[PDB]
Amino acid sequence: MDVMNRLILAMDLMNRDDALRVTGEVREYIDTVKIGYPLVLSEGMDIIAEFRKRFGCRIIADFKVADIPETNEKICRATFKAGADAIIVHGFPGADSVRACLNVAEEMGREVFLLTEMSHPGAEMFIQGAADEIARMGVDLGVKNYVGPSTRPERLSRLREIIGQDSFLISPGVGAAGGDPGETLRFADAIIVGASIYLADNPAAAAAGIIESIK
Amino acid sequence: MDVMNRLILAMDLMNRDDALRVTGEVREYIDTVKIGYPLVLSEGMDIIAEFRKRFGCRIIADFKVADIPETNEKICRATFKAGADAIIVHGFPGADSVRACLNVAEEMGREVFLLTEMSHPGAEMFIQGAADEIARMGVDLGVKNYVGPSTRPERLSRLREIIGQDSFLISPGVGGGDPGETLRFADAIIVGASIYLADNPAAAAAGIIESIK
Ligand SMILES: O=c1cc(O)n([C@@H]2O[C@H](COP(=O)(O)O)[C@@H](O)[C@H]2O)c(=O)[nH]1
Ligand SMILES: O=c1cc(O)n([C@@H]2O[C@H](COP(=O)(O)O)[C@@H](O)[C@H]2O)c(=O)[nH]1
Repeated sequence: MDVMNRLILAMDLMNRDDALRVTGEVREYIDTVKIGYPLVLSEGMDIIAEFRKRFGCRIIADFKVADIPETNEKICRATFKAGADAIIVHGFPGADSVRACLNVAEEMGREVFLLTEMSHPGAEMFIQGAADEIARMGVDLGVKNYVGPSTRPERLSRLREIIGQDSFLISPGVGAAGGDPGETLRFADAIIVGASIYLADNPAAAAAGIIESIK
Repeated sequence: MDVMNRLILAMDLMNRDDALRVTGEVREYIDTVKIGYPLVLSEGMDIIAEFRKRFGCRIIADFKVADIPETNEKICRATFKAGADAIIVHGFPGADSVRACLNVAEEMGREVFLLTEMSHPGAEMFIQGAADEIARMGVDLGVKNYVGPSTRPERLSRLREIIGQDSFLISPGVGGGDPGETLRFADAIIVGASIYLADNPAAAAAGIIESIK
């Protein structure tokens, strides 16, 4: 995927009018938008096609798919039919669950991103300990796209080592309570930024500032 | 939670007309319906209030919530605002992620179910090893409702030991797990396709209910 400015917008506003306005304002800097359940459950799956048409952006559906294989397939298919370019899926439910999502993505000409490790404090309890193994499972399954935490660069470096240089890696948890934009981009292909942009008084300026900091 | 006949319908059909037809056909047996992303993503979140209105049933939103705290908070608010009586949340992402859902539920007067172990084969890779710790985490958080797999009776028994007798436990994967034995440990069983794909859902439900007593 070709992510403009290596910066992905996490559009987690839950009001259509506000989500549209903010996303529109930063289209000059960002052409790849991560849409998750807060927006989708508030405004409907139609919002994905609307965003694509209105802003001419790529959409990553951040649905953290985490069910049994048959249910996973149903979610993935519905999500791709709704126009998503890619979908983010959890690895902790096991290889069969992940394989199911890969089935559907292959069948429909779309992409799966595998979430191997998370950025919040609770990730220390069970996810961190499984992270290397989940990433290796991804490699064994032929996964090419990954999501991993910027909150700790040493962990992010280890992930990149597991998945190789050819794999695509995107990373959330950027900022004060997270990692540094520049440092993260030593290992990740793109960073994901949400509230710092969408709650900013001037979202366009917030985005420009982040891109400046990583010139 | 009072589940009629200890039997929860997993309404995973993706067509509103068919979902409504089948649910109507078994309402005389089942008053508690699990609605997941397949139906909600196809037909929209409004389907939850429509089910509760049309059937006078309780709805468990099976969204397997598995994000960071701030995102889980948003998902739970939207879900409860849509009328869900309960939401199912993953424990694997850790305590703060679960706490977020619990706090929202408690603020809104709704319920959280903690999913501790899953029923499918891949569950053995990562989740099974963490399942008892996840249940113990839930217990300390004050979780009172749990989900665990009918396909592994020994695991289900241990989960019941951990959560204690006062906690509420529901269990899918029946087919597969046996209804009667599962109910030695679970308060209710969850059943999907063997009811909703049947020639006669009512009889299918009636049969299951019969095999229990
Ligand atoms: O480990 C992870 C995985 C995520 O998807 N995310 C997601 O990335 C986004 C981050 O947004 P924010 O920059 O406002 O923290 C949110 O949509 C969140 O759900 C995350 O923060 N950490
Ligand atoms: O471990 C689990 C957790 C679940 O929620 N489920 C859910 O329970 C339901 C089971 O449906 P079925 O009886 O047709 O197998 C599905 O909605 C599925 O997503 C499961 O099967 N195993």
